[PDB]
Amino acid sequence: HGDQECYYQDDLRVLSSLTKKEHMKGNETMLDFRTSKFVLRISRDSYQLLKRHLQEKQNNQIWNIVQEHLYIDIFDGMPRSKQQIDAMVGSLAGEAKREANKSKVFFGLLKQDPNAPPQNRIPLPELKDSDKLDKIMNMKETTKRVRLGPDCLPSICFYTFLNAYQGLTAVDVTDDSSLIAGGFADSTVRVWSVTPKKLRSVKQASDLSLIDKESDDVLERIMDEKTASELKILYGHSGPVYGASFSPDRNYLLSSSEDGTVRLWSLQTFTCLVGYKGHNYPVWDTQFSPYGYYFVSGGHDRVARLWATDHYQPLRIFAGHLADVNCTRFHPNSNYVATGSADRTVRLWDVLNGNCVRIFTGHKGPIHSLTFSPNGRFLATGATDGRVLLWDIGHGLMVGELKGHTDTVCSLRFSRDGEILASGSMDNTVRLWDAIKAFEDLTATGHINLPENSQELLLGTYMTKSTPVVHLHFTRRNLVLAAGAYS
Amino acid sequence: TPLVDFLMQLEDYTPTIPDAVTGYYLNRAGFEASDPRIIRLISLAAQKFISDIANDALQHCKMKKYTLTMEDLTPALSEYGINVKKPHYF
Amino acid sequence: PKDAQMMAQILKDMGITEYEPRVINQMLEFAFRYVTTILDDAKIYSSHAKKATVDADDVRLAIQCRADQSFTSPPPRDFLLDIARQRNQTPLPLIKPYSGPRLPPDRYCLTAPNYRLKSL
Amino acid sequence: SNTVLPSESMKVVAESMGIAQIQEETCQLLTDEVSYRIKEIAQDALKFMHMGKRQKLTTSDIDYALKLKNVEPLYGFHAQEFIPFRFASGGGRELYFYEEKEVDLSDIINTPLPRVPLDVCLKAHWLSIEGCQPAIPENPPRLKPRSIHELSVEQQLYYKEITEACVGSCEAKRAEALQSIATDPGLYQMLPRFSTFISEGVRVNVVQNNLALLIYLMRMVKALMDNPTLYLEKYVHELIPAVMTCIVSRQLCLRPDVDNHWALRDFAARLVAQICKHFSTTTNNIQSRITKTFTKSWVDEKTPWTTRYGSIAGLAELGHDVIKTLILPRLQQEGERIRSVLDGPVLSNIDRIGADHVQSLLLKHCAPVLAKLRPPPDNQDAYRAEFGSLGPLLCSQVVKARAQAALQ
Amino acid sequence: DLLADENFLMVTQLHWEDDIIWDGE
Amino acid sequence: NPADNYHLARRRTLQVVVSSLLTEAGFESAEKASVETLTEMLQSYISEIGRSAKSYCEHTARTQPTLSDIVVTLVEMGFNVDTLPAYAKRSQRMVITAPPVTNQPVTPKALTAGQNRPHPPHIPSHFPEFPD
Repeated sequence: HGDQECYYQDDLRVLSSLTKKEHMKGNETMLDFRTSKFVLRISRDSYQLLKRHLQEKQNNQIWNIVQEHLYIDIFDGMPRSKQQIDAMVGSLAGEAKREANKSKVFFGLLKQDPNAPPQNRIPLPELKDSDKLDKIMNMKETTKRVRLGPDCLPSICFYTFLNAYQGLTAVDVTDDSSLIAGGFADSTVRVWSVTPKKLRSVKQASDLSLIDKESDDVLERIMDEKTASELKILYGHSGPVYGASFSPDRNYLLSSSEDGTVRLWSLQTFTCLVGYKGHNYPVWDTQFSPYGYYFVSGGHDRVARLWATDHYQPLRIFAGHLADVNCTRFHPNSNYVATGSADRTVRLWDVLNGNCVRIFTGHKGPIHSLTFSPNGRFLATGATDGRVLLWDIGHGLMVGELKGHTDTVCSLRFSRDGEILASGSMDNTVRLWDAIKAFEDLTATGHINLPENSQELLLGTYMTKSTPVVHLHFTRRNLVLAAGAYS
Repeated sequence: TPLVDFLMQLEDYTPTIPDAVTGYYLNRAGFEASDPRIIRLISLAAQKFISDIANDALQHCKMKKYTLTMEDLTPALSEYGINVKKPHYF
Repeated sequence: PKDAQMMAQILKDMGITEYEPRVINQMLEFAFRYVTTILDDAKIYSSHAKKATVDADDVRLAIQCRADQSFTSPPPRDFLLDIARQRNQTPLPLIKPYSGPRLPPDRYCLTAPNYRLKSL
Repeated sequence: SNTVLPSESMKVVAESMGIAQIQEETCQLLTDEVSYRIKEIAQDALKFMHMGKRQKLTTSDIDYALKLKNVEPLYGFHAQEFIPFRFASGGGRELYFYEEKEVDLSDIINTPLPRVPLDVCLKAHWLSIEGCQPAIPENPPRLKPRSIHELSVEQQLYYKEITEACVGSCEAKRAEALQSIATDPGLYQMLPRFSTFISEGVRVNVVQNNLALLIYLMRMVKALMDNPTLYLEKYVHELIPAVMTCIVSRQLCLRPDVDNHWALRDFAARLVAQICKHFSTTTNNIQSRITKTFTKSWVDEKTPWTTRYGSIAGLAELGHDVIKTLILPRLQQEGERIRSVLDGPVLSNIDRIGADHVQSLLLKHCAPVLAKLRPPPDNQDAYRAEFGSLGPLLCSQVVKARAQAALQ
Repeated sequence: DLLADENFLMVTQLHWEDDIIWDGE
Repeated sequence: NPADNYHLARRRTLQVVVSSLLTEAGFESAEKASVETLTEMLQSYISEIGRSAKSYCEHTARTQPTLSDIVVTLVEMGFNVDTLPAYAKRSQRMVITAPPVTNQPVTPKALTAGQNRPHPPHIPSHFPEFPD
């Protein structure tokens, strides 16, 4: 165990505890490691030296262990360097096959784009005129939004939680910077209004019905002014609330917690509506679809479920990870779900057929932050090793690597244009990366020989006063919002 | 119905546990303070449970007072089916 | 203490420099609770097979029973992949926006008239 | 390595339960099973610490790691029927190694209730303004060319506004300027100009004894000292002789009207001087130097009584032991000075006022010396051995102090 | 040890009373 | 430290409550480990009617629990609820003061006078002002 790589140190100490058989018979991660095959992508120039040392009967037993427990995926090309092999390894069942990363992925945005899926592929929700009125005032925000770039660096407005003696475990901001949710360790969700407009809830069914009725200003009329606060506390989880997700229509808060339930809170009545009980185990994350009907929740039971807010049971179960599904993120077209996990793999899942279409390995710790490019062509992932790895989706080559952060990178977001990726970690820093110079260059070998472009891609570091950056948000006028409990 | 007639007499009668402390541990579990008389029944039901144990540990202290020990709590909770543990590690 | 100073070396061998104020103490309470129940089961097994002194085989029988009765670990990978392919075969349903509010059945939902007692 | 719990602790547990005569292989079988379950849970509690984004931990990760492994969280009692205490935890047991093992229900009631904080909120600030991090408190830290001053014009304008506010034309302006001095992080590299403005000011402000000008400058010194960012002991060689003169100087303005403020000005000066002797301390340079100047101010015969009162105050506020050693062999001289002011019909001068203030201050300091290291007895006429200055009234003050101690 | 930085800080090398004019000519 | 005073203001109020209840026909100067045992069974008991009466009402599609959800919760813990009006009817009850809040001045935060600078058009007016 001493002549192993330094990024396997947390993997070997779980093995030092395992000494008995019955200790391993209830681990369920080393039980799935013993039955799977390590993929072990090697070149044909190095495999000829390996097979000329194993096909002979002088060794004849380590060759029997190799062809029983190890896959070997051979590529025809140059043997990789040591600092390139170090960039793409670190996962159990590591360095997956290229035959998994060759499926056709519709990574384009909806409305021509040949990489875009049809509108009737996934049965999404409908839209009305009011929705075309939203995009008219959205492009007024895009005007004041400046092509951030490497010159016009954005201003960061940190929304710190000051007292927070119940531990803040989950933050979400709406797409327009109007609400901020907080999931806390005292089993509460707390919605804050950040615009000068107090949170109002319709008092009742016996009370909301006796108003409006073709009044034209229907939304204003039903809103109760007797209930108007700058803060609404939501009770009902029996455990620390780990996920928090707004819906794009600014109703329908989502929250998941240790008690194994996902909860759908209304933001018009400020009560709980549904409790989705599919996990018996802590649901570590949840997120609504960017169109607002489906939502994905990943938990301790090593699956991610796809729900629809209409069924008490899920629609898709994404069950290929070997450890906890830490993160669950939807694609911008919502046909694909990326699930990072604690077995150091990121996996894209097609919503049709529930199939894993991409497997991204190369992280050394459990993945805690996931984010898609607004193009839909790229995916940034962060983990406990402080590495932000930028993956292609049509190719799946993990082309860039950003290694500025020290501790666990717990929040990533790209800009609204895509010009800057913002990274927030437990180092109390908000680093900004050039997300245009990172993808400028973008196979038959499975790698691109990625450089050490981290120093060139860094634009700023922005140390925070004793405050871990839990969330990162981009205003539609390209202003960075961040929210961490002050410790 | 006696227990409905009992709870309707709890606008007065501040109990032994405050409602700022009983309501704190109820808010920790999702129970929110809709009715303050509802808190006072839960504060009374939690008093009566602790009082019934301290009244039965006194009978196990008269045979062997005016002092509550762990060897008095041990047979008092044994009829409740609760095995109390000595510290033994300090 | 004797057994509490070894507990601070099990944590320091796992690299835990700073954890909880009493984590060395609370883990010891769990360890004492875990050993006592297994020893109590082992003595019952010794009585069950009838012997002068408790032996290792009885402790092993207690260990296997304790793990089976309690530790349920998460479900295994061959069980998760079978319920996935049984669920992922069903196609996604279509949705009509004005047909009804988009929610699961009201009995399943936590939307009831939600009564309370009259103050009198 | 693989560290397990010791087996000689497992035999103690077994024989204290009724299971005697256990073999070593039977006992080693217990300590590798339970040391795995501690390692299995601490690796599993690590999941909740990394997903709780804290590293530090809050008594509770092991409660969820136990519930995850289908074992009940509570420690110290195990319910075989499982129904009153399911997988909900009880928060552990607040127990210690160095505890008393003896507790009183009455004692817990006697202890004062602690304070509960305001609920968590959401404040916003700025990490970066177009690339630059601001220094707000929410953030951590042959014709040649002409030279430039090392201050910016925003910094120079800030210095002008803060100094023109600190001369106290308006009180709210002063108070903000004093708080601005007390917590500006970038107030270094402007500090020579502030120290020079203080020092130069007091010296041309005692030419005419302008009390406010001095009370404002002493408050500026106090606001300079409690700022944690700036490095002060490069400038304390200008700061200390300014406070020294404030305390040991005569008042060119009429003494009677602003004597209470003059005593307050000396009180502000003594407080800063005692804080100055508390900080910045190296061997035998600062505290002993001001102690020697205070004692030769006291010892000198036929002093100005303003200087006498100020030096008396400065000597008095030096702490516990200093009055325990420096305010003992001198009571007779103090009494003789009081008797001289008393004798004779001229009270127009300031000598009588100075004498009354000095005697009152000396008598109060004697009271803790009497209280701290003596037992009360013969409070009627024994003080006549100390010239009979405060006598029975001093005894009454000591009795009031004893009553306050009884109330405490 | 006499070359320690503190020895040279002007709090330990300057007489405050001496510096003040104290109405002396 | 106001961080641990969030928990210790209410747990050391429950220590005065047990110290005031132990005087009701009980013992004197109890053992220390026997008090932290019994107040751990008390916190675990309030937290179990919290989780189970919420579960019984939400099973019936409601969000806040009535009386009929607790008299089924206490039955499933084996309580014999009918003896509770007599346990309140006694006069043994005593009055314990509510714990003090950490902050008395509510919201005294007034920052400091030094307004300078405006906002660029990509920052709305509701964000904090640019500093001095």
